[PDB]
Amino acid sequence: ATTFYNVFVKRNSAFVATILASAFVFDMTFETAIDNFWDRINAGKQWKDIRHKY
Amino acid sequence: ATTFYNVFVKRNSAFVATILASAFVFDMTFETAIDNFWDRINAGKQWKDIRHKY
Amino acid sequence: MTAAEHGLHPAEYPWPQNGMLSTFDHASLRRGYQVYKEVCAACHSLDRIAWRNLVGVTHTTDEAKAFAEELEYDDEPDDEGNPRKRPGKLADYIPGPYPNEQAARAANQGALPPDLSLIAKARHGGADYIFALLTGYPDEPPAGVVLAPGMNYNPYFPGGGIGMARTLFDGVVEYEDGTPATTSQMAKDVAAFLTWAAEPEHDERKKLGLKAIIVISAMLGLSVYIKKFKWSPIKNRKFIYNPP
Amino acid sequence: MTAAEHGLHPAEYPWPQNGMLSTFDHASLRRGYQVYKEVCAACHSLDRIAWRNLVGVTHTTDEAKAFAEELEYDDEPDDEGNPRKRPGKLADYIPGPYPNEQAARAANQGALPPDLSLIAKARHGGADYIFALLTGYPDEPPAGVVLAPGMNYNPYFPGGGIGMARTLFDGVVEYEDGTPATTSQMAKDVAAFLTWAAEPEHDERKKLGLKAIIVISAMLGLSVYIKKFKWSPIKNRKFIYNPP
Amino acid sequence: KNVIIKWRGKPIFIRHRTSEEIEEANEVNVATLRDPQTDDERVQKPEWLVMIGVCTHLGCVPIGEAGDFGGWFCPCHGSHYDISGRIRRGPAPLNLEIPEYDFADAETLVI
Amino acid sequence: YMGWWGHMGSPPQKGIAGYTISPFAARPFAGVVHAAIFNTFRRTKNQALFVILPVSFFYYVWTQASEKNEWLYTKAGRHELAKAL
Amino acid sequence: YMGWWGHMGSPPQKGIAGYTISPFAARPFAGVVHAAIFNTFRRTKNQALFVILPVSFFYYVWTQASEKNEWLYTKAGRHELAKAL
Amino acid sequence: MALRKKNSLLNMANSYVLDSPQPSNLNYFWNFGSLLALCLVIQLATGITLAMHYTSHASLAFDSVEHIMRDVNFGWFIRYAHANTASFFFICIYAHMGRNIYYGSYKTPRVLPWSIGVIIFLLLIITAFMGYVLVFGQMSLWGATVICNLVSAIPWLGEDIVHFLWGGFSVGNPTLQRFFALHYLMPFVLAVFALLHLIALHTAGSSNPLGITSNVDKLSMHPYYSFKDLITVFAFLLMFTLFVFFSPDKLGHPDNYIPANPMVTPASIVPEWYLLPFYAILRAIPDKLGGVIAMVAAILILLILPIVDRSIIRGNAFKPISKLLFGFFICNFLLLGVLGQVHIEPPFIVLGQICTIFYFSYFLILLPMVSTIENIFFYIGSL
Ligand code: HEC
Ligand code: HEC
Ligand code: HEM
Ligand code: HEM
Ligand SMILES: CCCCCC[C@H]1C(=O)O[C@H](C)[C@H](NC(=O)c2cccc(NC=O)c2O)C(=O)O[C@@H](C)[C@@H]1OC(=O)CC(C)C
Ligand code: FES
Repeated sequence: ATTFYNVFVKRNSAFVATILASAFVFDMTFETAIDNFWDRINAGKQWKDIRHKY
Repeated sequence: ATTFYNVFVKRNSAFVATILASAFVFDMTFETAIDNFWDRINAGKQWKDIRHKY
Repeated sequence: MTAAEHGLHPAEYPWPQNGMLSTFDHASLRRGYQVYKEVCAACHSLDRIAWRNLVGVTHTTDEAKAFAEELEYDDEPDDEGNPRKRPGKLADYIPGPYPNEQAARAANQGALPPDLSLIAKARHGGADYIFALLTGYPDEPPAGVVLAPGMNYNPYFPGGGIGMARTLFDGVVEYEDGTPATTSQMAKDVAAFLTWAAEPEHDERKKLGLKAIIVISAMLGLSVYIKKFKWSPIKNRKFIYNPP
Repeated sequence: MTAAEHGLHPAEYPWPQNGMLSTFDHASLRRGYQVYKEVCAACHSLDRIAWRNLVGVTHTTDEAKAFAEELEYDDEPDDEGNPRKRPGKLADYIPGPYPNEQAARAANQGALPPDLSLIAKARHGGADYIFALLTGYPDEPPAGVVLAPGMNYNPYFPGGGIGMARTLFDGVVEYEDGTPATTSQMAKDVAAFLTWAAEPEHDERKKLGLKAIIVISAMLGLSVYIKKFKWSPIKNRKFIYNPP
Repeated sequence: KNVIIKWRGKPIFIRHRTSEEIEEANEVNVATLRDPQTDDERVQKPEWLVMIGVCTHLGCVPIGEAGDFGGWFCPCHGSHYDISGRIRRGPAPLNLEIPEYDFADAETLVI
Repeated sequence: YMGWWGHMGSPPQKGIAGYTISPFAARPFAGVVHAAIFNTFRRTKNQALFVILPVSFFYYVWTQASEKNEWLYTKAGRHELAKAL
Repeated sequence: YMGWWGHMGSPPQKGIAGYTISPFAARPFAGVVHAAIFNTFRRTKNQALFVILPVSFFYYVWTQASEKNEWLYTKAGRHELAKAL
Repeated sequence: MALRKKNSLLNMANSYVLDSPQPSNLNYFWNFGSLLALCLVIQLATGITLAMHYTSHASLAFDSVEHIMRDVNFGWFIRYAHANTASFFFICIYAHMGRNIYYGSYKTPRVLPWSIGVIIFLLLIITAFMGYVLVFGQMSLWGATVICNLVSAIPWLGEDIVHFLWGGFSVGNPTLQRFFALHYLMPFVLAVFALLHLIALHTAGSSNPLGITSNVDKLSMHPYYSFKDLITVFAFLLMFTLFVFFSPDKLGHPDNYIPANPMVTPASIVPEWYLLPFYAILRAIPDKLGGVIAMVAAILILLILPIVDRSIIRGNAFKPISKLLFGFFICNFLLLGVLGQVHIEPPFIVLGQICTIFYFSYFLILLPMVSTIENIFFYIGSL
């Protein structure tokens, strides 16, 4: 766990690079996760749910 | 001419009052003087000069 | 003021879209469009909505283009500079029943039916007001109300006398999805439709708000940890005083 | 570029209004309006000028109202919402000969006669360009110029081929003041008129500039006295140095 | 007769009132009037009722000659205006506003 | 009136020893449960009157006024309204 | 690098006496005629070359370029224009 | 010497945001300053963005706002953010002024930042009023009509002044174009005054909740107040999010979504909520001119707090009677707000007059009396 600190945190360049890479991954995964969640709680309500009739 | 200084210039309140009163008079007279001059150098050209036909 | 002068305040109905996590029911929106087109559009315009706005909300691109192409709109003049009409396109706005206000008022015994694109935001109450109004014409006006000629009694409308007659009756529309077209069903559908018209971003807005709420909540929690962490030296400070 | 491609640059004519102290000749402006109305207005609009603009420049209020009242303009629709016309008022703009560009081009073998409200400011040369152009149609195009069909040769126009034919001929207008309506007289008058149209403040502008020049000159003279008076201590300073 | 002149988009009712019309208007006791005013306050010339012909209720235009006080009747919510253009019956709170109008000539008014 | 670091304008200080520990040496949430419950209760109790008195009075005022207003514009309140105008 | 009045950052000055007279005691226009003529002539003469040389060179350049350009777009210059493109 | 101190430009940032010496005990009510700065930044960002889509012509204005809502990507957000942040700006500004009154920030040596502050408050009112008109809905129009007709009460010149501001004989196109230009400009003026009140404050430094000197115990502005300000920023943005995304029209008036119609008058013309107390003050005086003077005086009277507070002690933390008086003052200010939105009917007419008298008597009678008595109680009580 010293290793973890030394690699990702000790150098600010590394810390900021780690934060931005994390931000990229969080942003992408959070988008997808919210999309799926939103679709389940609003099931049969949205256009994508009724589109198949047409 | 000491009198003139003492009355109009010595007190700044008097000087500024004199300046503004002079500005008022200059403004009014200069307007009138330019108007007459402008009418003489542009004689027979302006609407006021031909209006009498109508 | 008298309650009459204010209008009865509408009930709070549980609309599908009420609730921080809830979108519109788009099947209701589509049904509501059909009510607008067959009932309201006779007198009321929907000027702020373009055919493109229905696409991917209520209709497929093909259905909406079909609706646009059935109408004629003003083209640019021809080469002799004579005026011309063209068939509608998706970028066109849904056309009004009247060319101007004067035509509108003349057809409605002086009253001007407002544009309905914003009516859900332009009245206290929103969908509930529209629902209440359309369903709230009593068979008989309360005894002793004197209605002016060409007025209809409706308690939800301020003053009581509205120039718009009751218009929804069981089976004035035949829904294409086999839902029974009762007065209440049609009012619910059309009120939902008009709410969507007034605020078409509503579904997107609430999804982004969910994302924002989550991120900002986490950052609020973390900001408090960080503040307390950085402030701990100051909070924890102790003093020893020896008077000199 | 070839001089042909640029157009011949117009001569500098001594217009009455050239000269820091000179206004327009308003009798020329009035004559010029009559040329516009009887010749140019057939093809060219004057869209930025209202009937009120001629009042106290070229015409009395009564004459201008008479001109406005002879025309029909679009009113607000009647009570049945049917379209209506009204007689013109002083606030109305002088109406164009064509309803749109397409009509204009169809009547002019494809060429679009520009609006003349700004043409005096919109071309290099100003009044001189307009005067030169209208008077500069040679009887015969220089031998070896190839004119496109429906083009007329005019050296002042860039390219040489202009879609506007010669239009001013001796006595196409009958001036109401008995001035001989020669081609050059009419071009001078109409060019003055169009210059006024482009810059209607011209007379007022130059009078205020005269006042401004006088005041600012005096203040410049006085500001120099005051500066030199306040700086004289510094300019007059002398030193005596005794090394310590 | 009553004319309708548009003036800043708003309609202007100008009625050339008869003798008996003036009389009818000069009757109603000021006391019993939502908006208490006499015709003399309204017109500067008894033969020229000039009003802004927008109903004071919501803002429809009253149909003239109609009513129950035979002046103007707003069809929208059924408010009745007088020959002075005073409100008598219906939802409207105020009498039909009077513009600032001046008789430049006796045959022409500016509004 | 206020200076800058090193000449802030404090009367001379002498004989105060101040001590603190590093943020990394401290528990930033130490005794948070105790504070959130007991400390907040103490601080709220001490200030309660200064909020409750004016709020309760102005709420009562509003309540009386809104109830009167409502009653005046009923049928029952016609006469009292006529006098009030 | 620059201070303020009283600690401007001048090396210490000593032994310079400065004298001047009041603006009201002076003629602000004294010897203006002499200066306007003789002083301006001196100062202009001294700087003339630094303006005249570059201006005359760039004016000559422009003149040559504009005259060539004009000549190339005449009938006479057709062939030389054809080569230049 | 460190660059942040050496370089003149950096040094000015340093002196305000980094090495600035602050009292070590400022509580959460000192955070409204930075929230007001955040509101001002959001208003500039959203405002400038809306200006890129808005058209100031009266034939097109309302439609341009609909275009923003319906066509522009994220237009809905930028519009609602701008409209709601104007409400939050006034919540924060009332909080900030409340904090300043309670803690005696207006006393020497800080009369100057306070007095400039009162002008910031006036500019904010004007800014927000003009912005309201730009929509050109019914509330826009009828607001501009009524408010600019108050100026008609200025004797002799009033009428002329109104027509001059409108650019016409009624509120119309000229008015709308000029309010657009001014509404764009006023926020920059407001930012300059905001910066001036800070520069003025820098001589004395921030007051603190105990009202004693902080010269004895200072803390750098960063990192302590930087990180403390983030807590309220995130709390603010949570509240912002609830309004903007979930209830964007809760603070507004639906009447502004009807296009302006000079014929039809809306049911009820009430201003935006944050103007309501001043509106109630105006209604309390029956005279037109009296009402206007009272309404302006209700703001300008803040400038006399430095005189009428006769206490030898700064702020209310230690003054139980002053705290009770302040509580009554604040609740009355809210009741004025509520009376600004009821109809002009009994019994609210008389009540509004009582609340208006109470509002003024705080500055003119009660605060001078109470502060004098507390002086005596402190001295006798501690003998
Ligand atoms: C043939 C006439 C007519 C039909 C059909 C009609 N309306 Fe109307 N409507 C009016 C008129 C006229 C008014 C204005 C009434 C007034 O101002 O007194 C009006 C007013 C309204 C109002 C606003 C009332 C207010 O608060 O100002 C709403 C909402 C409304 N209509 C919705 C609808 C809906 C929804 C339908 C049908 C599904 C509908 N209307 C059908 C004529 C019609
Ligand atoms: C019956 C047609 C016709 C009449 C009469 C006419 N014009 Fe034109 N005019 C044109 C057309 C077409 C053009 C544009 C020509 C082109 O672009 O090739 C034009 C162009 C012009 C231009 C602009 C040339 C440029 O540089 O673009 C001026 C200035 C002008 N006309 C002025 C007048 C004046 C002044 C009169 C009469 C007093 C007049 N015209 C009469 C058809 C007319
Ligand atoms: C845009 C509007 C404003 C902004 C951005 C703003 C910002 C700030 C900031 C950042 C501070 C220092 C930190 C703080 O105490 O909160 C402050 C202090 C202060 N502000 Fe404001 N302010 C604004 C409006 C006002 C108004 C309207 C007033 C007064 C009516 C005012 C009076 C003060 C005073 C007196 C202080 C010193 C308070 C103290 O620290 O003791 N400000 N302001
Ligand atoms: C203190 C800063 C500001 C405040 C308090 C403020 C307030 C307002 C308000 C209250 C509205 C009415 C909102 C509505 O209901 O739609 C508005 C509209 C507007 N504001 Fe601002 N504003 C500010 C700054 C700016 C700035 C800097 C601009 C830059 C141009 C701007 C541009 C606009 C525009 C274009 C509108 C009209 C569009 C609309 O209504 O959304 N604002 N403003
Ligand atoms: C970047 C350097 C330029 C200097 C000006 C920039 C801003 C500036 O000085 O920021 C500071 C961080 C300041 N806060 C404080 O004083 C403060 C002090 C003590 C405690 C707290 N809070 C408690 O926990 C504070 O919040 C602040 O928010 O005031 C803005 C308004 C300033 O903007 C302007 O005036 C310019 C314009 C944008 C208004
Ligand atoms: S609008 Fe005139 S009667 Fe209601």
